[PDB]
Amino acid sequence: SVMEDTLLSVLFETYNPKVRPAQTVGDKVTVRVGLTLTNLLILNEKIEEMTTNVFLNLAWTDYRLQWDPAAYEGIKDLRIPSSDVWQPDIVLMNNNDGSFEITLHVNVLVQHTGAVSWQPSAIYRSSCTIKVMYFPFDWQNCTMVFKSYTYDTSEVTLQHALDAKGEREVKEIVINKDAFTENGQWSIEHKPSRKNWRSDDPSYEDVTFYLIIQRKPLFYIVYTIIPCILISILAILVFYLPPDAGEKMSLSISALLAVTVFLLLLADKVPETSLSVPIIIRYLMFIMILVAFSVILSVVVLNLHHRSPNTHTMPNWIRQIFIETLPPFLWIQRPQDLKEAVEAIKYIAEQLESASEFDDLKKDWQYVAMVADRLFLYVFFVICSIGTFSIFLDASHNVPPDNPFA
Amino acid sequence: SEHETRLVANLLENYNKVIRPVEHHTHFVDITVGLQLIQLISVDEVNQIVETNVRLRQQWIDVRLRWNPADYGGIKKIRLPSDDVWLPDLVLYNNADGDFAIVHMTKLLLDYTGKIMWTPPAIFKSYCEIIVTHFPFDQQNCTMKLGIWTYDGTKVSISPESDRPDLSTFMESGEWVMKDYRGWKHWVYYTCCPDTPYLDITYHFIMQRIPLYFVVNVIIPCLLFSFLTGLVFYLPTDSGEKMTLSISVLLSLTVFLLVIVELIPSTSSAVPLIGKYMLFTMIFVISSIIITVVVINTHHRSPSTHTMPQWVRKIFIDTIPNVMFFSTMKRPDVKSAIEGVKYIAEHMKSDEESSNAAEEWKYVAMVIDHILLCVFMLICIIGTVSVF
Amino acid sequence: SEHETRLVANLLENYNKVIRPVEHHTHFVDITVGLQLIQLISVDEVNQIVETNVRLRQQWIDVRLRWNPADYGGIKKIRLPSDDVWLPDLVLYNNADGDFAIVHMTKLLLDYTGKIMWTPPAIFKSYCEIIVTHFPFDQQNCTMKLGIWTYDGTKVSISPESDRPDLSTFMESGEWVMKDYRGWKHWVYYTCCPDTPYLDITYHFIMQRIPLYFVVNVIIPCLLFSFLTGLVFYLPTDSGEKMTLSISVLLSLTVFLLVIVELIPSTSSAVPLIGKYMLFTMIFVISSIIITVVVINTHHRSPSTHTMPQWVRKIFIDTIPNVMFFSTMKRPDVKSAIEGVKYIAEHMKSDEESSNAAEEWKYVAMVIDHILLCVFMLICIIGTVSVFAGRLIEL
Amino acid sequence: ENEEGRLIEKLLGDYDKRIIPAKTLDHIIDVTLKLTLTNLISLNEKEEALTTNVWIEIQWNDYRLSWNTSEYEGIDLVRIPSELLWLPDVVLENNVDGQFEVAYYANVLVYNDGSMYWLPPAIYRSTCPIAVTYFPFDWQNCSLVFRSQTYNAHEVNLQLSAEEGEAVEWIHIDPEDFTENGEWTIRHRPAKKNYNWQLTKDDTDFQEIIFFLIIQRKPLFYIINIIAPCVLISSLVVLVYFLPAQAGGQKCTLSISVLLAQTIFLFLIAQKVPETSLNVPLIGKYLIFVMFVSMLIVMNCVIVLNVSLRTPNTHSLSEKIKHLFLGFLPPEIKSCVEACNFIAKSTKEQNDSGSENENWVLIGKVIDKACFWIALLLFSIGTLAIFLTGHFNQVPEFPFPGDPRKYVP
Amino acid sequence: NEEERLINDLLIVNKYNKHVRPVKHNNEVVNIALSLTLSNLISLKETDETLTSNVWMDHAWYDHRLTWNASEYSDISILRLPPELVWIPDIVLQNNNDGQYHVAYFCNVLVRPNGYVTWLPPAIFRSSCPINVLYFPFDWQNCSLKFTALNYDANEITMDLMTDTIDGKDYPIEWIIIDPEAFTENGEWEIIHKPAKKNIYPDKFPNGTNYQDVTFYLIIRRKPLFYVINFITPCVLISFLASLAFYLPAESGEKMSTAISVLLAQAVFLLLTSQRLPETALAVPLIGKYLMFIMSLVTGVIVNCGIVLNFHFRTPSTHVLSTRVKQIFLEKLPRILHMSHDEIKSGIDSTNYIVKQIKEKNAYDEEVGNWNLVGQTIDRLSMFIITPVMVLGTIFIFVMGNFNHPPAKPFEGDPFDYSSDHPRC
Ligand SMILES: *[C@@H]1O[C@H](CO)[C@@H](O)[C@H](O)[C@H]1NC(C)=O
Ligand SMILES: CCCCCCCCC
Repeated sequence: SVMEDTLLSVLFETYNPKVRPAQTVGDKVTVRVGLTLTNLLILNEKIEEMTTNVFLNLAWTDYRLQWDPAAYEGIKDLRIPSSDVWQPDIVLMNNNDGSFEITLHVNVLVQHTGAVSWQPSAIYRSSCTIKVMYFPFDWQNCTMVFKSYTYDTSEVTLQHALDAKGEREVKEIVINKDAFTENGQWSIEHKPSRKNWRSDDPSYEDVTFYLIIQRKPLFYIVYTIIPCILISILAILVFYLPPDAGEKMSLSISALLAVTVFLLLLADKVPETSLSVPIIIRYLMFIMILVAFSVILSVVVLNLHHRSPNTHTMPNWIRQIFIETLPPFLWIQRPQDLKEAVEAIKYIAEQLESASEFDDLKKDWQYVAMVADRLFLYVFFVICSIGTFSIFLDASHNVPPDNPFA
Repeated sequence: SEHETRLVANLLENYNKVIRPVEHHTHFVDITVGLQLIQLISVDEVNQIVETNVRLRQQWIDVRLRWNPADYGGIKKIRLPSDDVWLPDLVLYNNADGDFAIVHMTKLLLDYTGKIMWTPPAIFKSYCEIIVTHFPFDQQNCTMKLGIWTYDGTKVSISPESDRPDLSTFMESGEWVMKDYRGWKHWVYYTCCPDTPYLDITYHFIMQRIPLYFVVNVIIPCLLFSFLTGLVFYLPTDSGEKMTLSISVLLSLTVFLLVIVELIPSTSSAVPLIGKYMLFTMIFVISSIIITVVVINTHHRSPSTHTMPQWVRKIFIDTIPNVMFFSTMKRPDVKSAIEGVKYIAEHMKSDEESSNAAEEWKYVAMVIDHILLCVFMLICIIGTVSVF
Repeated sequence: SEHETRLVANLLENYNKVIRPVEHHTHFVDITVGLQLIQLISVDEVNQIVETNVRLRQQWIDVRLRWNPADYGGIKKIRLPSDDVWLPDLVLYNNADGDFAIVHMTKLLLDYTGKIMWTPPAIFKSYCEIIVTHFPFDQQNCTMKLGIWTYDGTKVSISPESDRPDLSTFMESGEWVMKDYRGWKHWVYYTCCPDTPYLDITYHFIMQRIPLYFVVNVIIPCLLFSFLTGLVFYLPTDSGEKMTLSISVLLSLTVFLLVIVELIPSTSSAVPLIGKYMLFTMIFVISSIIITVVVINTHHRSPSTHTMPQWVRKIFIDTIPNVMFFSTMKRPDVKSAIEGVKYIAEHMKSDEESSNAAEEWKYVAMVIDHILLCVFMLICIIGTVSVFAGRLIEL
Repeated sequence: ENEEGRLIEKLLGDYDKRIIPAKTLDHIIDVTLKLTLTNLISLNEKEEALTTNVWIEIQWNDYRLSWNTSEYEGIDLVRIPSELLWLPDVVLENNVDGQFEVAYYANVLVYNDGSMYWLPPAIYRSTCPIAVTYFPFDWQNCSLVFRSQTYNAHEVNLQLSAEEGEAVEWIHIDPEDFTENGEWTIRHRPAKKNYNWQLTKDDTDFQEIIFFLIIQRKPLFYIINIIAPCVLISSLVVLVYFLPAQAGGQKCTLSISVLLAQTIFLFLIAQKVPETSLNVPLIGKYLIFVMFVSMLIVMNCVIVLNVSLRTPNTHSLSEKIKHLFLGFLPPEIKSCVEACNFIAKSTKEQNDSGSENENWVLIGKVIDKACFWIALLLFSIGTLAIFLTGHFNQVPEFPFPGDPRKYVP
Repeated sequence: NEEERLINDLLIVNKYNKHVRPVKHNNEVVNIALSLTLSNLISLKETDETLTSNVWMDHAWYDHRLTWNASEYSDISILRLPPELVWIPDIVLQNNNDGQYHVAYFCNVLVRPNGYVTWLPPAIFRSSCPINVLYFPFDWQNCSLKFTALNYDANEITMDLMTDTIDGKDYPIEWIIIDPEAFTENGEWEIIHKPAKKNIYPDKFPNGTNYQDVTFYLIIRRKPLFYVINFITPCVLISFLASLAFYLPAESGEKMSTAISVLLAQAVFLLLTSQRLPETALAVPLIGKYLMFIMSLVTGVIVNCGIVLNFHFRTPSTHVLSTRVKQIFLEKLPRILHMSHDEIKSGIDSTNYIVKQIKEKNAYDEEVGNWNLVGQTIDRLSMFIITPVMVLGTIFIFVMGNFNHPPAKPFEGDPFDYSSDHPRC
């Protein structure tokens, strides 16, 4: 309108946007800073970077942009392009890329009392350190630190924002149910805000918004844990197979290779820091070592099973331990022509008797192998069950604190 | 502020930002430069690029921007857009993938005496000569060479603010540890003329990698399969499964070699220790396969077409088995009917002879297996002392 | 030159770059548009996006920029920043994910008669309807549609420079071969009103792929796996390796799935030719495994439980072997002692009978193996030819 | 009071940066180019792009920006931001992306005689079509092509720099500043002015300056970490000829396993070379050869197994085959008596069948021993030949085969 | 050229201010009618949950300042003016990913002598629409483009859907406009519905920028041929190969190899499925459910083959074949399953001993054979129990997946079709 043109011409005749508004030398500008989260896009753990879509609710007072509405047909407020007025260089300090400033420069709203309000939008890529000890059963604590890049506490005073009907300060990230998309991999448990100072430097002050987010591990559970449990079952089973089937090595080595490949195809996802080993990797290493020992003891059992008196002599201690003591505990108890003819028959009989004795000794060796195999079966069933249950119970009891501590 | 509005109006009225801020063209601008490292974004070993997040504090004097506070209500400091005044064109000489100069033209602080302090941010992607010879236990020394581009030392002079870059607010990495860091100023001359120094400041950081991640995710499995390598010599030949185990170990090791090669740069300056040891383990497994194939061939040697040489019998049945202490080795028609019975007896006799020869061959093979197992355990106990 | 400085000052003094260069507002500005393809950067079949490097030559006449050379020291041509004069807003109508208009504001040549020549470079990412029916022996035809975005035919009219693009300085792709290229101008009208045409120029390039990378990286391994698959039927059942070999082939092909999936296009419009070939190979291997399991089961049939049906004996032991030319296959205590000897003799008779029956079962299994070997080699050859030669002949 | 201020105000006042500084109608501006390579960042094969860190030194003469030294207290050199001056739009034409112009627009040094000296640094990514034929023992011939994007040969005359009268026909490399790339070695680095005779002098592409980088790959890493493993694994196939041909010998297991390992190496090589369809890399050819040989060895193992496990039931051992393969290449008493006779007869029959089986096994062993020598010879010859032809892929002696000049400082 | 004089009069003589709303009195509202045209659907990469679309935004409003009497000047009936000279409504896609809120190309605006301004810029938008993987690869997605006006509040500008006329009556355009001639259907997705809505949020206040909204919804259906050919049928066939492990005799020492290989191939297909999906945790995808089911089943098959092998190799020297086992596995189940002078004294003593040894060996062998028969019976029973379970599970899962059509009407509670062929009234 014409009156809007007149008012704008009056307001910006000598107004210099490069000069911070201070009625008197030494005055400070109170700036209210709040955040509204529209979407929590990504939490890339490979680069320790959280991407968010946000609005910044900034408010301050500029004594120069004052007018009397009665003189301008009762215009109570104006929408003025944001580059025409002074604004505090509020930036996200702990960004990962180089983008400090906002992305969308929506125009500010100015009221006749001089109260400037600005709600720019931004796609911010902040940097939060990942605590990789319970991944994927982990909760992260990612912070966004906002402050004026240029002005210090001797020039501006940061404060929290006010609620919709400004009566009390808002000390949280605002979430607008109408415009907010759930991540689907993370759930927001706490979202406080707080002003932080530094003891050594009295010119520092910032407003930090904290996001405590808990991961939903269904994807990892299915796609990594379930196959690993199946592989461990096969590793235990290897000790029920009979050594004569000639398939112990196939089964055990297949399990070992499968679990190793599952470990390899997980560096694409697990974070690359070195302050701890994530619980999933610890479980995979545990299963890998268990299967390797399964391979070793399968080799030992086969070696025992394929012995014979022509090659080995059973020592007393093996007989005492495996033939006598263990089995009850494991419930695994068990004329010249006629002269030539007679000589041939006697030779045949002697050969058969010798073969019988040989076979009895060989069967003793095979029984030792059977008993050792059964013992190993029980031992590894116990070990695998206890270890798996312990690891996943420890993982389960990992929840964010009820008090955000900020 | 009316006072500050008037001050800014007067300061920039007759001010040209293209001209050096000196009171005589013979003098030089003295710029104090300090580098403050905020974060170590990344170290790309394959590409050899170190991405760091930094602030570049620069201080100098511009006598054209001084004012008397008494005339302006007592204002002693202001903030001005860096685009409004003369700025030193400080450039990163060894830039690799980023921006050579500062591109975030933030505001700068100006005193009433003309003292300008300007601390813009930057992402420096500088070239880093990565020495992959002790990977993953390596330490890296790569730098950031900063210098004024178009002005020589007689026009614009740069000096480091302090002996070392500022890491007061450094964010702990989680992949690297800062062992040391220092900055040095270099004068450079040319055969042209010795009265025109060219100055630069090189900052360098010594970074010690934290090896836990690579150890756990790469070395442990490789050691596990290397250990499983020698186990094949305990598997009896009758099980008919030696080749399965040996070849599985071979395949696993080659996969891990693939991982290693795609984890390090392709430079030929030095041979990585991890790669050398992986190649040696691969040779080790190949020898394992060849020798176990020899053992298998011996075990099934047919007594009909092969007769045991005397030296083999002596060595492998008369002397070595005694040496192994801890082992458990050993050391009408009635005439037709009569003729048939005699034939059966003779056939059993010949079969017994052939068998006895076969078990002699099998015993030789088993002895060779024990010898190779002992050799493998000896190599293992030698290896476990190497890490200590 | 002071002459050129004065000329450029005089030309742009009273010049408004937001007005069309026409004497009267009812006229139109005739623009000659030509396309110069410099490089075919890439083709993306999954997203249907063709990325090309081009130069967009444009010529027109600006009446307001005439001058008399005699008054300016004989200067006849100058170069001016394109930002300083009126430009036609040529837009790529079918842009996929690149820039819609020219963003490299280079300089343009201006003659003393007002004739303006402007050749800005561009990176065009165009939407390309990709057909994967004959991949990798596929021929792709897709276009670049150009037109003036905001002006109709009665204000700014565009005409093609030539009948086809210019490939004088066209680099060699190394993955595609330019079979053909042309350009056509279309008028378009709307039910509103027939006195207002809307013009455009479509430049289409017909390309033919060089199918060597895909052959040597996909097709050859498929053939090797197919051959090894049929190789399993010559392996005797006594050697416990039939399932080992066949299953190893199957797992190797399954792993090859990773490579093929990452390489071949991932569209759902139609089944690629190599898609059909790979599905055929998978079914081939699986059928071989099933039949091998059946053969192995047959070879170990025991006479104690199973009795050979008459038809099996008639077919596989009498009929088929005769007509298999290639193979060489064949076509007191004394009483106790006496009673024991008789018992041994009768037991040996029974063992001989059982062994003969089991031996017959083994023979049947071997004959089935021979038949399947021939049939499977024939099927492999026929399937490969049927899948590929049909398209390959058309080339 | 800085006199540079008033000097520069005098110079730039009444100066139009859109006008080429031509004194008269027929004047042609001599634009002089020189290149200083400071770091050969990379050579990406997948996208066929060479990335380098260079300083590009461009010199010309602008008669407008001249002054008299005595009038300005002896000032004979000023620095003016390049955005305020006329520049010859010299750009790198063979750029993969759209980046034509320089990275950092540094100031220009202006001397009192009008000489303009501009030394912008740049990170240039240029197209370098690769010749994979001799990978990894190959050498590459990359080119940086510079030409004016705006002015033709009738307005600007590109040339190479000259110090002390001698033309600088090479890429300048300062030993102190330069850092070797480890993965590559710079063998030749000539420069030359080239003309596109198919065009005329009014086409802006008639003239260009081409700097050449001939780089030889250092292969020690590639050898140690790809070839030696691959060769060692592929040599295992010959071992199948010593395993027994019966259940538990595991001939097929070993053969197929080596084949799969070779396939893995082939894949590894796949994601290291361009997807172009002009040639097959040398290492790729070697891998194809060993895969084919191992397939043949699998076939031979299958045939040997089939031969060895033959029995009188199925196959009849012809006397011809036997000779060829074993002579050239290498009341109550009646019942009791009947029972005894039957036992003897049956035992003898069984033994004869066993003897026939043994003969078949021997034939198999002989075939196996012959095929071992055949396969070992084939594999060794193929490996040695392929890697010897790889090792004799020398870089040419001269940068341009026709010329006799060495093109070095 | 009269256009120069007219534009000078409009923008310079009248002192046009491009930073002031086009309203005579500063309490009225500017009605911006906006519509959307879909040039083509580029991609819907599911891993990052992004929809990349090429659209044309049609804005239309009134500006009383840009009015002129066509006769006073020459008969000029239309003007083209760059958008940097006139007031423009900054309407932004609020739910984007890459930080591109604005249109890509700022074309000229067309101004009519009555003040009507129309602006049709093209844009490339990367919006965020979450993926519902419940029925992947037989799924359909519901993505949204939400446009808001953040520069003015609802009391200053009112967004609306563009209207159109057919026979003298005007109706809103409540759909994304697709030009059938120019539109090329996407390779992987098929558009089913494309509604357009203007949303009010009454719990907010009109003196704010979060009160209005205009949302264009794209409901799309995946064409499941790539995945049916490259993922589903290879996996199904390789899984069915598991059943054959029971038809393989235990003498051929290759049962476990077959079963384990089947399991490993299934693991490969699991890897692919993981690689092709986002990390969400709302539900397990259909193909994921099938893979879990079949992998558990094949693990059971491996365990059962192991048990069969353990039974097959029992011998009288290590185990006792009880009468219960004989009765169960050799009589009942095989029927139910339809399964098919000292010298002469020394000689006499020696021959008696030989006979005794042979008889003992025969008894040993026949008990071994009985154990073998028990093993075969267990094999057959397992095959019968497991094969139908596998087949029925596969069929059930995949038909349930194939019966997942889109709901045939967007906005379930609404009886309107939002089809361009049946405008309201
Ligand atoms: C330069 O200036 C000096 C002194 O101001 C004067 O003598 C001379 O003529 C001028 N011109 C030249 C070319 O030196
Ligand atoms: C006169 C009795 C002869 C028995 C021969 C038994 C042969 C068993 C191998």
